[PDB]
Amino acid sequence: LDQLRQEAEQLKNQIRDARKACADATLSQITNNIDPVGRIQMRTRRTLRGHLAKIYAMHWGTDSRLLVSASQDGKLIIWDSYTTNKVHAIPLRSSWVMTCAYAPSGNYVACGGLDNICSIYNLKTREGNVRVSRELAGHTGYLSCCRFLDDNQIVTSSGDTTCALWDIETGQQTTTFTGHTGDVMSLSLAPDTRLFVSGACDASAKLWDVREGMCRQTFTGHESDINAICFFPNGNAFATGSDDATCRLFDLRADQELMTYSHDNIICGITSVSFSKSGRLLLAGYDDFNCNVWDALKADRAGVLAGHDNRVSCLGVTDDGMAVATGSWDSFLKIWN
Amino acid sequence: VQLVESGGGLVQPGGSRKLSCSASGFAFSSFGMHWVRQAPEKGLEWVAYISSGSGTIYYADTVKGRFTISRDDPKNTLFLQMTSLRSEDTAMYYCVRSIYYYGSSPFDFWGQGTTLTVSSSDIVMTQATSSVPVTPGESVSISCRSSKSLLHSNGNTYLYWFLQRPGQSPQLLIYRMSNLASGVPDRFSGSGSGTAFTLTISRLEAEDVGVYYCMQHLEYPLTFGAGTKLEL
Amino acid sequence: ASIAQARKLVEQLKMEANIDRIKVSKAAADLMAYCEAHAKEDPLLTPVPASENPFREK
Amino acid sequence: TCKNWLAAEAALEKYYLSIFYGIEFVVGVLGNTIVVYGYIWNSSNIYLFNLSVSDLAFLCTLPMLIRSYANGNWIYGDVLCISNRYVLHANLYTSILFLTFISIDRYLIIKYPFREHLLQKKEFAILISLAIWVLVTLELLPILPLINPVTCNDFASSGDPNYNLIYSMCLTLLGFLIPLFVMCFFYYKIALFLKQRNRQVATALPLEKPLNLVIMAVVIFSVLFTPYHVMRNVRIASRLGSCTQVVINSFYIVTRPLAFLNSVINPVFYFLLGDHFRDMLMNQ
Amino acid sequence: TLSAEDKAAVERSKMIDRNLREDGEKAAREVKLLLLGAGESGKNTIVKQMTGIVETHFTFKDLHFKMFDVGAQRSERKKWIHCFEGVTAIIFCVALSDYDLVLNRMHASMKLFDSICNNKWFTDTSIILFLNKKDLFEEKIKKSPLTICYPEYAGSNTYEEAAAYIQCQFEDLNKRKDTKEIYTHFTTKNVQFVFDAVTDVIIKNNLKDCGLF
Repeated sequence: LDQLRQEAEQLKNQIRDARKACADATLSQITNNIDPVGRIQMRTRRTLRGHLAKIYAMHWGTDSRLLVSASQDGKLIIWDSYTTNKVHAIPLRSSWVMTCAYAPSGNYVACGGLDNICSIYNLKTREGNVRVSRELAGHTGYLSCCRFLDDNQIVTSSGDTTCALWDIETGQQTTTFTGHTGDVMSLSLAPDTRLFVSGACDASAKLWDVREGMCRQTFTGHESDINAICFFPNGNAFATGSDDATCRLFDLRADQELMTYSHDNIICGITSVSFSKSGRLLLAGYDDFNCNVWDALKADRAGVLAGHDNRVSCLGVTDDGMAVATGSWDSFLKIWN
Repeated sequence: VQLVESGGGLVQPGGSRKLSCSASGFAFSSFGMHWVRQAPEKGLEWVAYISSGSGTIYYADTVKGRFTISRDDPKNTLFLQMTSLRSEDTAMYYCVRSIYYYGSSPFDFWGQGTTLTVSSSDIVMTQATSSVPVTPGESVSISCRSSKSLLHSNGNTYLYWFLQRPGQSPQLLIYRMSNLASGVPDRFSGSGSGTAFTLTISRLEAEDVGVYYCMQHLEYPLTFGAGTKLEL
Repeated sequence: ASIAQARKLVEQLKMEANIDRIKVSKAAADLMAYCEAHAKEDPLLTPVPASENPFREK
Repeated sequence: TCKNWLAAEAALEKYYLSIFYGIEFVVGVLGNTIVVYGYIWNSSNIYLFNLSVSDLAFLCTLPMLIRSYANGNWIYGDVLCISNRYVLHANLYTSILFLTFISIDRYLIIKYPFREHLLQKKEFAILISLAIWVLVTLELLPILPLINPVTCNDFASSGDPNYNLIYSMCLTLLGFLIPLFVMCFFYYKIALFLKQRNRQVATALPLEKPLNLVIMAVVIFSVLFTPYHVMRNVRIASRLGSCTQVVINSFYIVTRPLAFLNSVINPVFYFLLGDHFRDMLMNQ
Repeated sequence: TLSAEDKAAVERSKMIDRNLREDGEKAAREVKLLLLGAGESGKNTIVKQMTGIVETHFTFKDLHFKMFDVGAQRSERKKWIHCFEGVTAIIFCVALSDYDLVLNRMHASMKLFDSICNNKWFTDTSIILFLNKKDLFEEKIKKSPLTICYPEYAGSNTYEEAAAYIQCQFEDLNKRKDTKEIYTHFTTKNVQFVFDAVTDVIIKNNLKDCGLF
């Protein structure tokens, strides 16, 4: 038994040596030449009010106009962000929703939480009302995140330390991803949707192959719980947000940390992260009630989206990069531009 | 989804009659309801509208004051009290559901219609071609035109296309001049420039023959075209 | 027992160590190239005219 | 003892009034300002906020009043005389009516703990708040004929005693007595509730403090206002009919600051003695 | 300036707002209780008296209670405990027969109670503490002493003194005596006690709001 353990230690040492060999340069040095982004000024274009409790998740539709927000008052609300009109108000079977998703086709929304179930809702019914299409049971812990691949495939992360890929038609988990030793808190599909990455409470992020069903890479830079994870638009990198108050940019090909975004007087955790369309801005939500905008290539804050009276729990950028939505525990979403 | 109307039959001029439609198979409470009538030898004509929750009601000037539209959401029934009936009111009355939200399809489902017999600034929509000879397998196009431009500042061209086959209620083909309705074959296609619009059918089947009605939803007096007929 | 767990863990590290990872300098260059190639298309990085902004106030 | 009593009332109106009104202004406006900052919701906060605003507006009418008593002459003009004495009395009876609705509000919250009742909504709270301002303004309007100058003249001494007597009696009954009975009745119901539900579980902290404040609220209100209303009516009746007006008067002046002291201690009693409010005020 | 269909959409949005407000008003009247405790503390019997979270809905003397049994969540409690910030009170269950049981087992119960009571999300949330299995405690204490779990204990072995000692040993874990109250109870009497404690909490919160507390 101990021979396996020492072989594992040797493999970790070899991996570290290879990563160090590939660390000849630092992203900061290479980016020192380019001009920094100015003071990124954004103001609340819209304030989406109507939730009567903490908002825990929000997601944009691929049309960049409709968004769904989940709150623990037991409601999913589909908003028309241009007009602030409530397109739908879906009453949930369990009010402890901690995640929500919008199908890329716009036909379905998903949500889950402490019920350990991911419920898919059919928006495009002929009866004119939204009804639950499928209930995805099989996780033993709370549902932390869920993201559609197609109208029929959804991958979910759970607090039981496993991620699962589901066939919505049958309701069975086609694949189960294991290897995290802590609760999986976030999840992010690659732009091609052939790979996805997940952050866990073990302070490590793991890259998975959707079709092969096994972990390709593991990243362990963070010093604490990872609360959020987002894929860089190119699909060759991803950023993580942790309770240790720092973001960290990892690159799949270089297989190691590239940059860490932190400041001395910001000490709270990070509830969500996201990128702008180019990838120059890395917008992160914090428990100190405001979101910070980071110059992804230069590590320095470019702005602050203050204006929430409580923790900024969720954060998203439209597919066309035209706006940013930030939900909060004060029960208001705000569109910033 | 079924809308079944009743209350037709002979009525002496100046009398009163109540039309009712029974709604089943859909959330009647969340749909706006329209009444549309069709004279035995004329095209469609909007009558009245009642919004979801009965918060808004509209009538055509020809029936305003005389008629009144009401709905019973718990009983999923829609009513139309018609008083002081006149010979001009002889027509088959349809009940049409419509739900209004971003991306919805108003006028998606029509009822089977009830026949009423009376004993003996509006936008104008023009369908110049009354009839067209057509055979199956070919390509056909139907033109349309309006007095006002139907393109709104928000980017929506509020034009609707309906097909009424012999002995059948109108079926929504296109809503807002480009969006194909659910269940319609892809061979149908709509387009327009804001004031002139066209509907095209490719490799049309033998079941595609009928009268094609154009409708505008930009303003309250909703108005239909004369209708273009396709005959085998 | 833990023998299976240890074996699958060591096999997982063996897979992770066999990837063809590239130099960090090239990765940074790729990220810079992507950011610059799409900088002009990002409204948040380069604000657009109010006439184009779908979220105009009043 | 004509001479003594006379010089006495002159001394009272000259120095005592200026000194008392001066201190009431210093602490009262200071107190009413910090709480006004403290407040800035629910029906309870609306009534409490309006009470503070009404109290502050009442206190804003004292400064030129103090100077005139210090000078002994009205140098500010007739128009200011009417406005101040009207605004002074308008806010005095507006505060009394807001204290009544605070007691009603506090009674509702123990009867409908989740704010189910109609009166507990912010909208109906604001509607009642405006109605209180309007009604007090309307029912105090008949004061205008009396406060016509001639020179400065206090509300009781001004105008025709015959018409003033009945109006003062009516304003007392509508403005003071009826609100007093309503306030006492509802704070009595709050008392009974607090004493019956003091300790349903023997180990819980008792409700002694809330009961003390509820009792103190009625005691503070009744003690400060009743002497003033009694003296105003008797003084006015003194001018009616046939050196005895001197002593009836001299009594009237001494109780006037007492009634006006409520606007001084209201923010302390209703916002500082409340530990939750005081804790919020420090944190703010 | 809106088109007909835009006006209809706005009407739909207003109807949705009205329904949301009605739902929120209805929800406000609900008392939300978080049920916690050790695995074998007797939470099941307490629930009876009234794969993830389990919500129990009961009505007692015009108060509708929602009790959420989250014991089935084996995941990390630190990541979702904030979801229950705002519950009226926490019901904590411990078994008085866990001195010599091991998992020590009462020491685990005290550890969990210390974590829950001094959590930053429950600084002002009142706690209703149920001490279960008092009969089994009465039987067991006659044979095994309380010294096994509390070596510093110096009182008699009688049921009353030992029960009081355990109660105060649990209540002294409260580091914020001023802002939070613990309603200890030895387990219809249970439902009546829950109702009384909840009513006291609600009244004290209302008095805090009105400035009377």
